[PDB]
Parts: sequence; structure tokens; C-alpha cells
Amino acid sequence: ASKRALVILAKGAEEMETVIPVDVMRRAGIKVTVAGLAGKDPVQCSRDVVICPDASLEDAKKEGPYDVVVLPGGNLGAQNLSESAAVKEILKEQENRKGLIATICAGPTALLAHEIGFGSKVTTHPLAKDKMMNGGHYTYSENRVEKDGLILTSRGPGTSFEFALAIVEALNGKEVAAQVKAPLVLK
Amino acid sequence: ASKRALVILAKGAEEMETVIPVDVMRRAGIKVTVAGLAGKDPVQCSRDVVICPDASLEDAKKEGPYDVVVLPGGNLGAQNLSESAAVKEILKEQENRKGLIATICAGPTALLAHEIGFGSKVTTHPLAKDKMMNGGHYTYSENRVEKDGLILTSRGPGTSFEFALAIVEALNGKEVAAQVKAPLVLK
Repeated sequence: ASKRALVILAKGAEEMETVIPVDVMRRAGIKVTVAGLAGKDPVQCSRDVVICPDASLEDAKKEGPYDVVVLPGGNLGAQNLSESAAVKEILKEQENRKGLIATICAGPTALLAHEIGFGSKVTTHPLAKDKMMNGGHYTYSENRVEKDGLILTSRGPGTSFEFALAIVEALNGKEVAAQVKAPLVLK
Repeated sequence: ASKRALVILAKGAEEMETVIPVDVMRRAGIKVTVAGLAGKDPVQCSRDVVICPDASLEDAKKEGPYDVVVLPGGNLGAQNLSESAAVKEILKEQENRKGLIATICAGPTALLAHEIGFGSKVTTHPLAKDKMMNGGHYTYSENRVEKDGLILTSRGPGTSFEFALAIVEALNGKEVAAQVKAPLVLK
């Protein structure tokens, strides 16, 4: 049976950091649900791309649990994720059940807001490091993708393919990741 | 005054190849119109991401001309672009006025269908090379981004940042491209 991913899409999300993981995970045969934080309605991303989610978050939660919960970046998307009680509970439950949490760019700052994964080695976008490191609850990394157990983090739009393929490897293994990678024409 | 880009979005487009150029061009201060081939309605991309276009193609044509016309890839998106009389006329007019045409992955095969840019050096996705080369109307390149005058081509999802930054350089210059590139965390 296939693995399943929940991608939580909020206003102001970085659209590249949303679409690249969704697309790459679907290429890997992962069943992905793009869930709208606010509801079922289209979401205006950071650079004004408008994406229609598959479901509301409320409804997508009904259908969990998921093998990975993915939080895109973008500041403002991350801020919306960080303010959400629904996201708090999803992340807490995912941590409790020992499931993977993957987030990119400013997205890891939602982990901070919701007290998830403290003590982990993490990376973020360079511009999000100070926010992530407030209180010293994580150890910082400049690796393009960082994984400390069940906390997978990455840095920015330009690390999104690497991030997505790291999720694929974690869920479906190295061989599947390599097979998905080749047709992408990555360097 | 700002440069302007038309991105033509058809069913089956590769969503990464759509969003990465839109986002990067907007970061460069280019005024981008995401125009739906079929109309105003949301578009189901190749990996099922649903994107709401800014306008129909019909309406976007009213507001041209544009400094660049961008065609995403995806086979099936490219096939829809290749079958469209509206796209034929937009590309012919853009070629006549000596404006840039930029396309990626299978997207260059729409140039073939509409008899655009014959004699140019081009690249495509490897899987689209045979279709592009039918009749020997172009000279093939394995460069990740190829530019022969006003015909700019590129290979796949994993060359989309390079492709987008090549458009930015062509329209807004090298310095702007470098400034846009740095926050992306590209390798």
C-alpha cells in the first residue's frame, strides 16, 4: 500500500516550495493531499500563484494519519501555520506517533511555534535562522537538507528538489528516489 | 517601466515548469500574466496541482504585446499548446515583432507545431528530442539552457530555475538576475 503525505497550504506560502514537493512526491507514487489551512477555497501564494487545494485541512485531518506532514515555507505562510491551533495539534499528534515532519525555508519556524522537535539539528532559509534559533531550542545546520530522525528540514526554493527527494527516500527508499530523480534533469 | 511576460497555461502543463518561472520572474519585477489556454477556469496540471490563471488567453492577448511569451512543458500541456490556433498566432506575432519566446521540457515542440524559429539551436527534455527533431528543422543541444537569439529553450523541471533566470537576464539584465538568484539558495 502507498504512503501518504499531507501538505498544509496557507496564504502566503512559497508556491515553488509547495508545488515541487507535491509533484515530486506524486512522481514517487505517494498519495498527496494538498490541504488548505483556511478551508476549501483557492490559496494566494507569496508570488501570487493561486492554487486550489484538494481539501480543507479540517477534512484532511479526518482522513489521517499520514506518513509525512509537509509544511512549505514563505514567511507569511509560515506565520499563518505558526498561529494555527489545528496545525499545532496535527504536528503534536504526528510527533507522538513517531511520524515524519518535513518543512522548508521559513516553514521550520512553525516547529518552534508549536514546540515540536526541540533538540533537533535543523536548517532553515538563512533569513529565518534568527527566528528559528530564538531560545536555542534547536542546533543549526547549513546543510541544504538536514534530517535528524523524524525532523527533516531544508533551506529554500533552490533546495526544494533535494528536500522532496529526501522525503521520497525516507518513505519509499533510495531506489525509488533515484528513479524519480533521473527524469527531472537535476544537476 | 516594467517588462511583461505572458505564461500560457494548458491542461497537463508541468506545474513545476509553470510556477518556477512565474515566481522567479515576479521576484525580478516582471509583470507576469498567467493566461489559461481554455478560458478563465482553474487548470489541472500534469501532477494534479490545480492553478487558477490570472486571465483567459483570449483576454490576455488583448493586453499585449509582451516582452516574453513563456510556454511550460509537460507532454500533454505541450500537445494542447501545439494544437491551438490562438497559440499559433501569438507565437507568430511574437516572432514577427522580434520578441523573446521561452519554452521548456516538451514545450519547445509547440514551436515545431507552429513553425516557429526554424534553424535555431534548441534543447528539450531528452524524451522530447525525437518529436522536436522530426524533419530536422532545429539543431539540437544538450545544454541545460540554450539561447539562439530570441528562442530560449531548456530541458526539464530541474533546469527550471536556470531557465527562469535566463529569462530574467534577457529582459532585466545580469545584475538583476544575480540579485534574484541569491535568496533562492540554488547550488
